[PDB]
Amino acid sequence: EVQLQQSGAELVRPGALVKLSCKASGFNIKDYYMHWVKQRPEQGLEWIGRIDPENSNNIYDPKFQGKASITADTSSNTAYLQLSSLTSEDTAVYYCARGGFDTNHYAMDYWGQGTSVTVSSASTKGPSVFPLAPAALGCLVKDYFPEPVTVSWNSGALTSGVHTFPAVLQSSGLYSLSSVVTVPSSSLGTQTYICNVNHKPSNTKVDKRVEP
Amino acid sequence: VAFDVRPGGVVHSFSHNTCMFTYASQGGTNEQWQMSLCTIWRPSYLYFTQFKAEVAMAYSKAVPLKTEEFEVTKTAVAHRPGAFKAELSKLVIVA
Amino acid sequence: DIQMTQSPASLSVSVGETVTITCRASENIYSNLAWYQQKQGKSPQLLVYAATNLADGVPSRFSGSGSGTQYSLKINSLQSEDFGNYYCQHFWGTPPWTFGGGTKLEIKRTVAAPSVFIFPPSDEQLKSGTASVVCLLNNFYPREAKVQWKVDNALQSGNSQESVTEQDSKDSTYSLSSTLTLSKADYEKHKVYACEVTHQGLSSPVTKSF
Repeated sequence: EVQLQQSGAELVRPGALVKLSCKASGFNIKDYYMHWVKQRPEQGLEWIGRIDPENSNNIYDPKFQGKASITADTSSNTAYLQLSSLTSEDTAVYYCARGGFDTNHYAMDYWGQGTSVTVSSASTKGPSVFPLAPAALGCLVKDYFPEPVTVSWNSGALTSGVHTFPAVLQSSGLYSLSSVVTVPSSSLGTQTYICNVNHKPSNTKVDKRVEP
Repeated sequence: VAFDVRPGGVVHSFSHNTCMFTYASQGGTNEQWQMSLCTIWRPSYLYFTQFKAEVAMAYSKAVPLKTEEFEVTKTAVAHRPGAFKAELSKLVIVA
Repeated sequence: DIQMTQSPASLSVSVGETVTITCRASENIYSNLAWYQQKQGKSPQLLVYAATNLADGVPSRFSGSGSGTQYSLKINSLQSEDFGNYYCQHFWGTPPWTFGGGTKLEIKRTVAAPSVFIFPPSDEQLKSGTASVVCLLNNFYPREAKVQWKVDNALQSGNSQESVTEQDSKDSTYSLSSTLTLSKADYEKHKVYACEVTHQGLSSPVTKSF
């Protein structure tokens, strides 16, 4: 099975530098280009550059103005993207993707899961979890930084009728998100509803019981 | 079809339906070439250590190669070792 | 460099209809063109490569056509799960191997009115000095909806934020959450908290209050 496993989310200060990794499994990186693609929030895909791991030849879109450096380590079958002099324009999700060497193989068939990079001088902060008491009920995941927060209901056993909204950035500079679920009105009183909130950057894990 | 010529010394091949191009080269960048069906050309700054097109004329610029630089056989057009000057930009085969 | 112009930038098409998305290159790219689909929070997926070839596991309703500078992606018998963003990319000449600007595809369906719910701030939050009042608009279509907050019948402005979910893969609806933020002191100074909803699916606006 082919898999591209990317490194975890990054929170970095303006002017600083990051190095992202993309570990390949199920194929040899010397047999493909490894491409890197940027996607700014609410924007389109933008090709950054590529490396041929067999000969180390690497090339970029000139718009990056030497701010991106792509490397590869054949022993560990991993490709890397280093971004320097970071600005808010560099806040984006970065994907690695493998591609071939001829018309029928250039297109990138396998992609990494993406790595989120947030360029900010703000500190990490865990959320406060409040119930949205009931039919509809939910959880309010308030005042956290950086993104993201994951929400599940009844340890993932409750998925039908669940809506986990995109977070909003408050004037405080912290995010806030709501997760709701519609349930039968007759179950209010007998059925247990727990929202499972996880915010990895602050190592926060909260299980909140939502009662009428 | 387009195909990339990859320098570094590893022997590579590209084929299409059959016309096959086998080479090893050295240089600074991977170059996108084309194969039309057989004509193999750079739409070259690479230094070829070997070349063979199989199923004829060879050119350094698309400027023919000197007769001594290559050999045309029963099914192939290949570099003549020790005489080929490492520059190839176009190969034409009529079979 | 070669620039890719994707058209239209957005489309809203019903289940069973045909979708056509076009990509124009600034010069001849000799069919070195691919199409990708991307869903929210997911990696892009290859659909079509070398202008006309279906990638492994892609449904047969997808097809690509074109040559020279003009290319099209066609979706026959559109399904509810086909909403998302689509991008073309070229692989011609010296890189950059640029992407088109993208096409956002929405599934058009019949008008569905929202189910409206209002939530007071929890006692737990009030202890911290802040009050977040939430209004939920559930499973509606089209995406356009108006939420107006009222505090003791006084129309609110500048103290609310809202967010909308991605279109549902099965029923093609949207949900919206609006949060009214007040200090604990301001919250305790008033009695009636209301969320008034205006939507194409409603004969008259719907108010939920406590």
